[PDB]
Amino acid sequence: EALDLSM
Amino acid sequence: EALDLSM
Amino acid sequence: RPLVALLDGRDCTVEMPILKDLATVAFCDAQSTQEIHEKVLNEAVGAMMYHTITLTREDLEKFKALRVIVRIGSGYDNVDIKAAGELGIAVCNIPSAAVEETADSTICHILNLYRRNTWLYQALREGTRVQSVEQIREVASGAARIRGETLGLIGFGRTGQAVAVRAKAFGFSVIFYDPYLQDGIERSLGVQRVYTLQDLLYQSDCVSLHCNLNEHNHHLINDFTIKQMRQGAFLVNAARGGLVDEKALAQALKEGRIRGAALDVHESEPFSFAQGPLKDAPNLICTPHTAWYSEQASLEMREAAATEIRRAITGRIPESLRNCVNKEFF
Amino acid sequence: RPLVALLDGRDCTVEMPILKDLATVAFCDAQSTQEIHEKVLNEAVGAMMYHTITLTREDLEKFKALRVIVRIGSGYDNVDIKAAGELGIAVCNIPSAAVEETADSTICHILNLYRRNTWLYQALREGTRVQSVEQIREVASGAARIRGETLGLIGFGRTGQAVAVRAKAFGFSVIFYDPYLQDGIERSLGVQRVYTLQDLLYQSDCVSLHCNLNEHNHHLINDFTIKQMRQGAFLVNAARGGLVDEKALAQALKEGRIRGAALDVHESEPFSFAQGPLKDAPNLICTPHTAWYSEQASLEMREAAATEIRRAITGRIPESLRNCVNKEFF
Ligand SMILES: NC(=O)c1ccc[n+]([C@@H]2O[C@H](COP(=O)([O-])OP(=O)(O)OC[C@H]3O[C@@H](n4cnc5c(N)ncnc54)[C@H](O)[C@@H]3O)[C@@H](O)[C@H]2O)c1
Ligand SMILES: NC(=O)c1ccc[n+]([C@@H]2O[C@H](COP(=O)([O-])OP(=O)(O)OC[C@H]3O[C@@H](n4cnc5c(N)ncnc54)[C@H](O)[C@@H]3O)[C@@H](O)[C@H]2O)c1
Repeated sequence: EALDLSM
Repeated sequence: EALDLSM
Repeated sequence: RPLVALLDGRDCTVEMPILKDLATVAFCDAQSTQEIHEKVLNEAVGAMMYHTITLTREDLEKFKALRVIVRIGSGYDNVDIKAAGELGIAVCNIPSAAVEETADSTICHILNLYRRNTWLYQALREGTRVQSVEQIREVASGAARIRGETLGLIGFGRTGQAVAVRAKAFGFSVIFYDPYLQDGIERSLGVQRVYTLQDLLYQSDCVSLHCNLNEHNHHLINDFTIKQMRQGAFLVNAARGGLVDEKALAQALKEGRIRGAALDVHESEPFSFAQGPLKDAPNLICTPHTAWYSEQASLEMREAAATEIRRAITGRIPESLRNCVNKEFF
Repeated sequence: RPLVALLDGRDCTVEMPILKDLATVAFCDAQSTQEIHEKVLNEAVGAMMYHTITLTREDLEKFKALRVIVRIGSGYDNVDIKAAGELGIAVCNIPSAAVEETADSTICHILNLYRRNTWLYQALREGTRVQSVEQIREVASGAARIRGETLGLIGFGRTGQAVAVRAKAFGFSVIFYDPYLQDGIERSLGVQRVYTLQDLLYQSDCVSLHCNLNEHNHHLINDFTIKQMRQGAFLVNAARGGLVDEKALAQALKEGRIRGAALDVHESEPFSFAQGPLKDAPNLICTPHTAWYSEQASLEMREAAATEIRRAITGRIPESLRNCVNKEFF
């Protein structure tokens, strides 16, 4: 899994 | 027109 | 003026100018042979027909004056050409008016399978919203690279050769099976030849039908022979419905054994999505028997057919005929 | 480990194995630039992006640590590459992972226009019953012979050249306009070159777009230039939406000035049949920006992009980069 940096 | 010979 | 009848049609607007001065041109618009005016059975010396009716030996015995049948098209499986010959009736086709049309329509089917343009069109018409790249890959899931795939052609006559010429520049390896050809075409056109149906099906990523329907290839693609195709193969049929067993194909599509299929022809025409063996089959493109059709091709073949009637009426039968297909039985 | 961010995406499953050992890989799933985590703006040294967001000079000024942007794809009109250069940011693309995919998708659009396979599919899905030959010619009305038509290509780079190679075996005459090329490609590939847009449009039966969107070709096809196309021409656009004024095209389609159009790209994505300038336009095929897509091509480009980030992080910028497109401004 990648790092979730979403808004 | 062609001759109509249909049924 | 001898009567010439178009058996399964209405429109005679191309043929009449060519014939009016030699024949009475008439139409029967018959969808079966019981719908033929008995005037035609008694008097007609020439007949024109499409693919939408079939003439058996028993049907041919009913005609009293008929001397020539011209098929407006290339396929003549719908006429018992041996019966016709024995009965004194020459049968002719128009073999080459739509070779490029058919081959372009076929390459279009193959491209529709690999790139999914038709399904993607249908997706958009059903209101699918493809905003994001994850969404693009989702809706286009299955689309595949063509370079390096094997295209296997069953039948390597006019349409089959036209398809090969077009397929090479996409990076397909072309291979064909055609047990009636002599040695040599494969060397001329630089494609590979295999010598059994099984070898063709085993080696092919995409299989395309280009053979005439005959006494020996009914249900050529069937429950047994589909199992010999590669897992996830594509099937294309722009030849004849009777070559493919639709029950077997429905099953193969549903289990995912065949990845997708494109049919221009069907065992029972006209095709409907709402009836018959392929009723709920995934990954199916169908068109309603149009591979041959274009403005120019339809004009070319109707002139050619009318020309052929003109030769039979003014000439000798069958020496005057350009494309008689039953000389052996005549 | 320096942070590398995928700006307008979620999925990082191909890129992570290639990068995990050098970078923290992150995603923003942004649909606009205001949706970018301020951590990314502050810390990210590399960015990956698709075509679904645009970076202006003002957007680029917000990044404090960024050193490289890789476009996962060929077109980079969505980035101000001059601003980026002046700001110390290298920009790269993946120019050749989908050349054959795009060219096959394009040839598929063209064939869909001439042979009407998509519309005929849609006809059958709407319950049209095509029993008779009059009915076949009716539903397929418009399908046209390809041999002898002129295919005019605007842009003759990678995709344009791929299209030409494929189009010849159908019997198209290929002609191209590309004002940025040197003399010679036309002689190499044996096609004809014209030297103005007008000459191309006048001479073409089918026009296909294969140029990058740039400062000087916005609405290249517009109300004025469409009037210079042949009456009943076909238009294909698998390049960029901004090249075509959709208001002008809607009108041309409706009046029958353009016989049919196939768009993979649109001025505003995502495309819907229920909204925008082409709302009720006849003779329109659309696909949702998929010309590039196949299993293999998507894997090839995501590896290539991840590889490019790896070079920028371990190498020199921009000497280590394979496909930097802003060296002139860097
Ligand atoms: N869908 C359409 O609208 C459309 C249009 C044109 C032709 N067709 C059909 O396509 C068929 C082929 O047309 P063509 O002009 O190429 O005909 P053709 O006679 O030039 O080619 C047919 C070839 O099939 C080969 N063949 C016969 N039986 C075979 C078998 N069992 N296995 C493999 N090969 C076999 C023959 O040897 C011949 O080489 C026509 O008979 C017609 O039925 C369909
Ligand atoms: N629909 C899709 O999914 C898809 C996929 C791949 C590429 N594309 C688009 O296609 C465009 C072309 O891609 P390519 O790889 O062939 O790029 P390329 O740079 O190899 O070719 C572009 C060519 O267009 C020419 N050109 C530029 N401005 C022009 C103008 N005003 N008139 C005519 N020719 C002009 C350039 O000189 C160059 O030769 C890309 O920029 C991208 O936007 C779209």
